[PDB]
Amino acid sequence: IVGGQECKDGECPWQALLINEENEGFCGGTILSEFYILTAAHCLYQAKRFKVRVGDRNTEQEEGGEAVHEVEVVIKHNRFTKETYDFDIAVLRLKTPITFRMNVAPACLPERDWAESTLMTQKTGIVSGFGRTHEKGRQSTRLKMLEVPYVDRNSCKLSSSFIITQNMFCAGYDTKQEDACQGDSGGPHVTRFKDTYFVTGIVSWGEGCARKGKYGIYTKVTAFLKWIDRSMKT
Amino acid sequence: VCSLDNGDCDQFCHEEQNSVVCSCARGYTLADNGKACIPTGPYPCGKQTLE
Ligand SMILES: CN(C)Cc1nccn1-c1ccc(-c2ccc3c(C(N)=O)nn(-c4ccc5onc(N)c5c4)c3c2F)c(F)c1
Repeated sequence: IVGGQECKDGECPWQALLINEENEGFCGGTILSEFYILTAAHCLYQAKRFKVRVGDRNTEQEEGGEAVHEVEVVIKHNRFTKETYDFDIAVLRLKTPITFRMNVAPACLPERDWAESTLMTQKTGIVSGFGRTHEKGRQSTRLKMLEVPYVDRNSCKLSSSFIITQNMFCAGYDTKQEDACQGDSGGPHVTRFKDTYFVTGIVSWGEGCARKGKYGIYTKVTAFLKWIDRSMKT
Repeated sequence: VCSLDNGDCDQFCHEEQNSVVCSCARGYTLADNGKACIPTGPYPCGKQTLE
């Protein structure tokens, strides 16, 4: 996360962190239930074998509330590809059930038609993660969150050097220096409606981080709502 | 009707037979008034957690 602010205690309870054998975080994720975590497909082969940590706000201090969970199954979308990063979505079923509590709770899964007409039309969404605070800097030990405006597809496709499928969407600013960055990938993009946050995107990619004329690219969750229900067994 | 104040629904709004029908996400129960969404557990999805 470049810019924005640190997440106040309990404000990003649905944030999940993918850890490698170095016990470090490389990609984020979003809690959907006790057994499920939503992430990005391109993260899966970015650590070979990994684990999911929840309820972590500070990676420096052992605080006293985190938790670790192993993945029992990896569900990568069949049409996923590294060339276009299209279908960059995946679900992870843990081996043991996440027990909800402070800083640990799931984001809501919304209904397709409604989400498209009402959540995607809101002015902004909320992105979070333990990603880089600068384009080529180091990751943040502190969990951050940033409010990013929705950008219409045409401006999106145009501002992009790469193809923007209908499975992705733009969010962020054109020149204002705020954006998601390496490390946030797979993390949550939720949208608030009447005090309830719903899952709306998955940090996917971007040409650099918060450059000019570029936005953050996210996996459009509304286009995979049925897929997710399937993946989680109804 | 869903296009004005979300058909007064707390969450999902749908126009059926020329009328509004509200619904809620798992973990919530549609209120008696057919509008509001009542959380059923202590850690309902979408709600920032308090101490
Ligand atoms: C070469 N490809 C195969 C071509 C291709 N075709 C389709 C898509 N791509 C494609 C393009 C660019 C990247 C890329 C490269 C570098 C970075 C960095 C860095 N800090 O150096 N940080 N991020 C980064 C991460 C997460 C982000 O979230 N929001 C953000 N702005 C944001 C930014 C990066 C990238 F996304 C990518 F991974 C895939």
